[PDB]
Amino acid sequence: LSKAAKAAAALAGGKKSKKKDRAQHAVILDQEKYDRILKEVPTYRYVSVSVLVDRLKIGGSLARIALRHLEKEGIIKPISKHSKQAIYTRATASE
Amino acid sequence: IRRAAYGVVRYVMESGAKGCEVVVSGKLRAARAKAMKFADGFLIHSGQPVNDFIDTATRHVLMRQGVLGIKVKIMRDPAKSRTGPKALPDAVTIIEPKEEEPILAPSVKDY
Amino acid sequence: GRVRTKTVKRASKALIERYYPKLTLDFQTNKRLCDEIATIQSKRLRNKIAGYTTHLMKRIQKG
Amino acid sequence: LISKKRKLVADGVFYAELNEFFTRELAEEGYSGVEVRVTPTKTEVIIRATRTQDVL
Amino acid sequence: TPVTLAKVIKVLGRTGSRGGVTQVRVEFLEDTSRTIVRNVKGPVRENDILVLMESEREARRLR
Amino acid sequence: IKIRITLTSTKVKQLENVSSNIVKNAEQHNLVKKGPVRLPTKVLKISTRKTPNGEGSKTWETYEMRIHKRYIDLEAPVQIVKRITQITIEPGVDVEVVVA
Amino acid sequence: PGVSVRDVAAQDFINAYASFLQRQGKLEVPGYVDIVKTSSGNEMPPQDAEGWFYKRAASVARHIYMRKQVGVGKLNKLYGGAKSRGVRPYKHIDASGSINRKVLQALEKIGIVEISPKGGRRISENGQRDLDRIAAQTLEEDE
Amino acid sequence: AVPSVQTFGKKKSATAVAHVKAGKGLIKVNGSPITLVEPEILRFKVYEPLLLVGLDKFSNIDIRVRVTGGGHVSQVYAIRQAIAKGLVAYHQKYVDEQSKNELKKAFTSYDRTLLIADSRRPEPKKFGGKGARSRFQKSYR
Amino acid sequence: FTPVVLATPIPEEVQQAQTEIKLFNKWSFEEVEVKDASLVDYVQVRQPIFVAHTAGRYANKRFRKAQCPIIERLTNSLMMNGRNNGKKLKAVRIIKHTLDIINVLTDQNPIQVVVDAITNTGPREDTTRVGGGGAARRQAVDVSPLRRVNQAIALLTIGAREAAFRNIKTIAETLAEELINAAKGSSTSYAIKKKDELERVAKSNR
Amino acid sequence: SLVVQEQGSFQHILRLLNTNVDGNIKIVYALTTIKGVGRRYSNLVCKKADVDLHKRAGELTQEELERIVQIMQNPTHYKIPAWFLNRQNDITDGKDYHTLANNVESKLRDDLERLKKIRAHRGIRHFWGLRVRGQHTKTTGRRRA
RNA sequence: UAAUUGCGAUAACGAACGAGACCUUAACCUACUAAAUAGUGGUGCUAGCAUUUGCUGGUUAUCCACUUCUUAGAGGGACUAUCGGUUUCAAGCCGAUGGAAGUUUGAGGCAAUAACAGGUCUGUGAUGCCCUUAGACGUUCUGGGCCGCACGCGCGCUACACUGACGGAGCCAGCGAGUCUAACCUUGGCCGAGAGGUCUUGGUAAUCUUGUGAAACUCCGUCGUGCUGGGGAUAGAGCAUUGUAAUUAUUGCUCUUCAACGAGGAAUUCCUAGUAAGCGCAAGUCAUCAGCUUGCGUUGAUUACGUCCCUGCCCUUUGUACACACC
RNA sequence: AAUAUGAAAA
Repeated sequence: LSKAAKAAAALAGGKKSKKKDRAQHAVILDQEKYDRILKEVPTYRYVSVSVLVDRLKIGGSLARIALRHLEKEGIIKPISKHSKQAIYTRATASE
Repeated sequence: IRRAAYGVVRYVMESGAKGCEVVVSGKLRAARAKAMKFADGFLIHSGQPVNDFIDTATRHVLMRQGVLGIKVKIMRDPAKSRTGPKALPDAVTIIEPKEEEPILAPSVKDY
Repeated sequence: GRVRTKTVKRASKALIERYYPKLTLDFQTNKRLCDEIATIQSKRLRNKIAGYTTHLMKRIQKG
Repeated sequence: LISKKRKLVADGVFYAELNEFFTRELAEEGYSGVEVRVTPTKTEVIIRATRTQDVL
Repeated sequence: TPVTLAKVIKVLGRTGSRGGVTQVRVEFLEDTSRTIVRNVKGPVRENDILVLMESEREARRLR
Repeated sequence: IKIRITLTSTKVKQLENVSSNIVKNAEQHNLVKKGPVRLPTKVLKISTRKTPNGEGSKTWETYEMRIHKRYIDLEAPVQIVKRITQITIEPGVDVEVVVA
Repeated sequence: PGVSVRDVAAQDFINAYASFLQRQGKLEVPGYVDIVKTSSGNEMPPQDAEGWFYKRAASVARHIYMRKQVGVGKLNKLYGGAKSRGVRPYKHIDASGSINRKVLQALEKIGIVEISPKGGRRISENGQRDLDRIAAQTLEEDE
Repeated sequence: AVPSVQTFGKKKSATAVAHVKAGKGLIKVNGSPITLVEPEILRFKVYEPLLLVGLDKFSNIDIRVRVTGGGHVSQVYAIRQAIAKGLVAYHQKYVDEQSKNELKKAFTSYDRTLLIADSRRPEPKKFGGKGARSRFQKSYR
Repeated sequence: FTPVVLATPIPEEVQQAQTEIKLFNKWSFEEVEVKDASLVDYVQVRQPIFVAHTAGRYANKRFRKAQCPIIERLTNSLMMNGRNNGKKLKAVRIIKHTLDIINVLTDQNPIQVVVDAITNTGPREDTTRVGGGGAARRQAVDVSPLRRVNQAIALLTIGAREAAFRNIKTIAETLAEELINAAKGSSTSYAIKKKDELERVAKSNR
Repeated sequence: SLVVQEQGSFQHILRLLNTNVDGNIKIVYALTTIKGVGRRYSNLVCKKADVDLHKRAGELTQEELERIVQIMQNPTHYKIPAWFLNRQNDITDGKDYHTLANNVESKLRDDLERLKKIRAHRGIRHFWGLRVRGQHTKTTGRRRA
């Protein structure tokens, strides 16, 4: 019945120990990346940290810094800021 | 046991309780135990009036075959209550209307 | 369900059976009437009894 | 001196021990309950018993 | 893809092994009086509007 | 001579009449009072299992000791305070007075 | 109209006052400011590795002003946080007593607050006046 | 004495007392201005009563609010109900029923909880589960 | 209009864009109405709601949720998942970010595009798991508009959430492009592909 | 926090105390990858070396890093508190040490082998490969073996 | 109808326990009674800015006034109230109106006849019978053990990350507990990175801990899509506390170590709104120790509003070769 | 739709 033999309980010992591509974004700018950003952010009707990371291969942190400098140089216009996401446009006079 | 507990219910009822129930549980006739209830009148158990009226006590008695437990419940008459509600929460005692003869002639009584 | 129970109906009907002239169709007057004319033991039960009394008064007015 | 919470549960514990004592010592005298008086400078334990003269 | 609109005029209780669907007598907005009976998944009221992917399927019951 | 007289009871009714009669007695003696100030109720509760042995279904049960506290403030001369502290004694109402 | 700490937003008020202490330099920042965490309940030393002490002083200066008086115990409680007790669940742990004490003691040197009756420290008269001053400065640089 | 009413607002455990009196249009909560409230998102919610009425009706009312209890959202709701009902009491007691009624109709037509306290109360926890209804996991073997 | 000034100064835009008209934080409700005669009474749009947080009791009745503005329904189905329960502060912050992003991406009203998103990803048929002897057999049935709205909002939120998880893209913006894709009928939207797949299986199993 | 091009001086990877260190990650974590220095110790020595914390290790020059290594070998000379190091007291020398990489592994093995040879219970447990700090092994850690 | 709840029918009439009625708690009270152990306003005294007329504070022997908020005692209130549909046209139900609330208003307490050969003689000075009773199975002392680990199973606590992690800010609750002739809850000051140490302080408690200034939450910064600052298991070294005594590490802290874990197979648990869930707090045991439960509060969803399809329940009819009763 | 069996006495 329910009680197994000691030899069968030895199958507890016989159980044994058996059981059930990264992306390479920039993270550092160069002259070529610097040229790329000020030529393309005039495009990208919507600019944010994630969009810059996705479509310019910047390492996120430097994407944030570049956004502040793009703001300082005025090519960008704010819609909202937050300590975890920011929303930006091309400083468009169209809207 | 039978005569003794019947004496208790008879005593309590003539003493004026609205109901009583005495149960003896234990070995009694044979080794296997059973429980006998000798209730009479009527007893409530559930509603809060159980605290108000139901007096209860349990005592163990020890003899040669073992132990027996006696539970006594006594629903005292709420009408006799010197304190607490005079009657159960569902008691609705309507006061009878004093019969009035209809008057036909208007009249005025001077001072 | 709001189905009033047997005790409510007994007390309600008993009141009307002997206090029709003094009762009214207004819940408030019958409730404050009931408070003194019957020895109901709780406010909740009193309101239930009062409410059904007026319900039956409306019924009698119907026919 | 002692807090009110502790003081009154001590009263309860005191009453229970007294009630147990009286229900152990006064059963043959038809003991039926206790009420405890608490007065300034005085306290008295009133017993209810059928055999008052026997507990006397 | 073609569409057709319709309005429920009667609701006829629930249906489905677990009561999943509801019987609804539906009425098309276009070609009025062409009343139909449909099964509906989710809660509906009367005087409600439903878009049918097809019009003339019917059901008196469902498993 | 100011005194604060305070009441503690597990039962409401006895304590309430003590407060009412103490307040009314002092007033008919024209004694200044601060009314029957009522403290928050101390609801002691013990949470414990019903079953003694601990087998069977997990069921829990709470017992309550409600504790009521009252106190009244009087500025009163001693020779009448003799009567004030001894006028009313009732069961279950632990009463005590404090001078100032 | 008038100026009070309660009238300007906390965030701008506190960073303005922290920069003031950093710029003024009258504050006696302890040597261990670079070695220490704000409490054993945190897990990294501050990210403004130098201006954090000025931030703490500005915050504690604002809080003593807003309150009648506070002490180190309230300060540790207030700046404490949820500590990961490893695997075991987060437990609220107060801030570090020494650092929240030396901010008060350095704050005492500048004289913005004073030891007060009922224990603890109460915002001083002159400290209050200059606290309203920087409060005025914040609400004027807004526009 | 300057004319005044004294209205309370509550939501869950949070309470707020709203002293309303004739003044220069001054709005403060806990000794700090209404425009300073946090969380920033709920700022517009607290503006809702005065935003609907038009702030001209506060030109001559001075409202100061103290709030305690609850949390960072219950406090906001208590504040909104407190200033809502504070305006009502002032316009009932010292202005006219016409202003009171139009105000009350405007307030409710936007949102009932401006004047009526939310009836939801926290249901007591019961033995046998973390919450009021949830139970521990039933295991059969 | 008049710039009424109080002892407590209140900023100009708060008078302008909010007192003169009971807008959303930025956007209006006027001229915004669903393209579906079925959902006209279930989208709750064209009702002044203002901020997307409200402590109303929508659970007492079955259809009392049909009076909820769909933006609050969007916020609700946004926070539902797992560790995100409660935290409607984060929820409203995220939806506000999302409406900002939407109007950045396009000229139409963000509350208009979300409405078209709902009326576009609301499945119009679904097959119930109805039992049968031996093996269960499907049955295609029509769907209530309330179920349509609930399913559409549910599908939009998961299409947002499943894309947000474990990557750089933030929840607010992934929700926005999901919403724009749904409104314009893009199959790259998770909701639209799920909706017409459900209708596809219903069409097979009528 | 400025936009500036790193010149050719930037290198993508560097060597530090027999361990390779990633370049484009921040310097503090660049150090923490080393055995024997976690986030706390690495942040402290980075501050003590006074190098730019915000910069990535990829673009820092040798002079800062050689000083950094010197801080690691001799923290006691640079006023690092006694309590901050991972070998605050030694079981042979009254001096206070801090061991890095191969040294800490070799020292760990010595400590275990010291316990074993003196036949302490903890050393005996380590010899048999079991839990030593009192865990209930009944249900715990079956699969590590 | 939630209800053997009623309306009715009626060889039954009249009744009793149960349900209900009830009791407690949670929602309304500009009402009574009030309140230096709760407050508020005004006036004094005082501080700051305004410089000001206004604003925000400190100060009970500054006093005065008041009970809106807070505690309460007694009471009111809700009774499906009113309206419109719907049914022997009855009980009732549905919608709308008002209302603090219209699911028995919400949650509990109590909770019947009969029974199990359910759990306990390891709670009991409650005990029957048997054993034992002095090299005792009594009592007590020293040290282990109850934790021991090849494995299987059950409650859970952590996470597998950008709805975050981290740092610096904003920073708001409730239930509750606490010493005196014995030592609790501890404020404030000082010392120490920290735990903690030190000198005093209030509190037998709406008076002090304690506004328990909790966490989650929000705001600003480091990050970066990567087994990464996620996770911190695992081990070492060291520093204190409780305890006569920690060692087979009580527990806390510091540094270092940084494994599994990529949303989880067949299966399966719980849950209809302040409910699930997240988030902690108090009490319990406690000399120290929580991942445990009993409560409490913060934030606060989705989907139902139905069904008898799975598991079951209650009543009626039915069949039975079952009655220790479909095992 | 598939749904077999459950020792001896008491």
